[PDB]
Amino acid sequence: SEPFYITTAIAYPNGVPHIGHAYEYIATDAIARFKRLDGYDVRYLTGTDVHGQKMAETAAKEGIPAAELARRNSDVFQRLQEKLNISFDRFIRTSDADHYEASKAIWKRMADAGDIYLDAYKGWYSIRDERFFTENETTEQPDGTRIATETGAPVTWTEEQTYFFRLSAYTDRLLALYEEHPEFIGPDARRNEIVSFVSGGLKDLSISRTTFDWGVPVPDHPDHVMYVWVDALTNYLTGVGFPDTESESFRRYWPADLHMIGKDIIRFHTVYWPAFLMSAGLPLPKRIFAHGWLLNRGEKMSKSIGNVVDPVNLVDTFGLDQVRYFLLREVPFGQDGSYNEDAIIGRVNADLANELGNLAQRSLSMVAKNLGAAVPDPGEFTDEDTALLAAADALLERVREHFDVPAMHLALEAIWSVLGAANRYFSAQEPWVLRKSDAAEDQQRFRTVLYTTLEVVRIASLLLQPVMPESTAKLLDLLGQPTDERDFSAIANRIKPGTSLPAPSGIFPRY
Ligand SMILES: Nc1ncnc2c1ncn2[C@@H]1O[C@H](CO)[C@@H](O)[C@H]1O
Ligand code: MET
Ligand SMILES: O=P([O-])(O)O
Repeated sequence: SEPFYITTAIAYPNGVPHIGHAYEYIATDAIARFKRLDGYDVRYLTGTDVHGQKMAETAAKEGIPAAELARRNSDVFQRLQEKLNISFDRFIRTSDADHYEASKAIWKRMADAGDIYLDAYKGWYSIRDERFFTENETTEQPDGTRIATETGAPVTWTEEQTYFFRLSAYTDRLLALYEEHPEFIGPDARRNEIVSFVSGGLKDLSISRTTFDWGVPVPDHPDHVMYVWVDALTNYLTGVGFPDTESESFRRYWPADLHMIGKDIIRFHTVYWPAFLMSAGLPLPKRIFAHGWLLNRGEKMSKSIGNVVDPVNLVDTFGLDQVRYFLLREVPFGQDGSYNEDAIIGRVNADLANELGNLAQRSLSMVAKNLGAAVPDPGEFTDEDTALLAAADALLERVREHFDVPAMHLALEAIWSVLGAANRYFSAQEPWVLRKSDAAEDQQRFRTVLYTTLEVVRIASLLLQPVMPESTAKLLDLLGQPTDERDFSAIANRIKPGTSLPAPSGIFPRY
């Protein structure tokens, strides 16, 4: 059992969670679930990033303390992930006691390494982005305001005596990392952008603040709070037992195999983060993958369904596994994408209700009515039977490779390509004609076709468990699959003839 440590970015709980958050959580959950079913020892971390000016300002506007806003809104984020059936091992919050100790410890490591110094900082700060910008990185608007050119967010002039991390000292070491380990950043286009950014030279990074107290206090300097990002990035270490490096959780899980993030926070994870760990003397994560941005087309409010960007509303309207499948099928993972109401309906009704649902229902109903509610004993397999089964048998290896990218969309496309072949096979064989035939050869052929169909459905159902946990669980129940035989290793074992099957019913209803 090889360890596999996967994480998501921890969101600022400044407002309600939206479709973008849900997109990242489900995508990561699918990989974490896949690895569990593939025989890995998985730890899966997610949570919230509660400190910073952005959070403090939101709290002040609402008229409640920052700690109150942080706790209340984080509860909403956790409840969403529980509703999305996310199999996280820990929901971390940067307000956690062990995270305070971890943050103080990594700061100490970097200071002891000689990479932290006190100097005067002058520059522009984007509160919305929690990010520093130079004078040349800003644009003086015709109305007199100053914004950050890249993001469009308003910037505030800042003059503070802060602590600095020696990022300028790590430029070439970071460049060597990208060259020697190209897998460190994914997809490829994102790595090229990071290489280009670092090649322009790096300046030292301000890592403390003096003008507010909503954050982790700097050890021995209570007048300073840690830059929200240094604090935030350390959560990946806290979730495995840091600063207890001798603990068994830290020994087996660190370094992380995959950091799942969006492309708006790539530089924090691929430039600052590895530099922090180099300074601290800690091994680096194996891979950072930046997924694309998902956005709603048309109006936010729909006359029929309501809030289209609200993940809770989408789940209640279409069903959890319907939403989970749509997000991972509609957009090529890593790329930017868009969606509307009709795109979801079209995907629910065609792919799930008809392609998978109807194929499973038509086959299982013929078993329960015409074959005594038991898996039929097959006869001799024809060239058409074999060609379909071979295509279904080839999936596990294909899908495994897609999940390692990660590219869940291509894994789903490969499965549905086989499901398409299974539907064409079912239609060409005409089992509804064979069941009524008096001839003995046709009655045996009827048994083989149904066995061949049920085996393909079984393989597909086992493979789709990471994407649609509950719907596949029900579909495997109807196929008479034992509870302990549902890992990917069971795909090699053909469905047993004579196995008793429960009364079948539709699992993927039409919208
Ligand atoms: N609209 C969106 N589409 C895709 N990802 C998003 C969106 N909004 C936030 N995220 C992601 O959620 C994570 C936590 O805020 C970040 O990695 C960020 O990239
Ligand atoms: C350590 S990941 C931090 C992510 C950040 N809080 C965001 O919402 O963009
Ligand atoms: O671009 P990659 O990271 O999917 O190969």
